[PDB]
Amino acid sequence: AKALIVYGSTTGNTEYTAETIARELADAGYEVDSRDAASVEAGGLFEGFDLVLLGCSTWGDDSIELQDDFIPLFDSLEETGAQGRKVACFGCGDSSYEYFCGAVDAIEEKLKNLGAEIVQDGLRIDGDPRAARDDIVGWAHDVRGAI
Ligand SMILES: Cc1cc2nc3c(=O)[nH]c(=O)nc-3n(C[C@H](O)[C@H](O)[C@H](O)COP(=O)(O)O)c2cc1C
Repeated sequence: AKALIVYGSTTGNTEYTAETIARELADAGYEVDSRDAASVEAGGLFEGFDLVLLGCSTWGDDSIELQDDFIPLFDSLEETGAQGRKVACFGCGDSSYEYFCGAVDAIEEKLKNLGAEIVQDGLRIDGDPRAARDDIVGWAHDVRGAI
């Protein structure tokens, strides 16, 4: 299986998360391409991937704002080759804000209108993902099983 993992992380929580999902994947026999959104490009980004996992933190406080590095890609999802593509989304937040992990919400929806297949619902980590370590391992686990 060929997986793509793209992430936008500010204080590196979602990045740690991405790393955990990657190693879970890799340990299962998947080929894993892990990329910081800082550096990526949308034009056919997803082409040649059997699985695309999108990760992003939630900022904003009183409105939803996507992790900084992430926005540009988000603006361009219609150009990644998403349709028919099998995808899952993940991100860090804090349940204390009005819009808990609203960036996961946003991304999936856009994916969905694009014609992508959400094979599993989004992992919405509240707090330090080093403290949800298991959750992480388990969601990685169910995404494989739903492909
Ligand atoms: C000023 C600020 C605003 C935040 N706003 C939101 C928010 O609107 N929704 C939410 O789920 N979490 C929110 N959070 C918290 C985070 O997303 C949390 O810090 C996450 O662990 C950061 O991830 P990262 O390092 O990958 O970028 C905010 C954090 C700060 C400091």
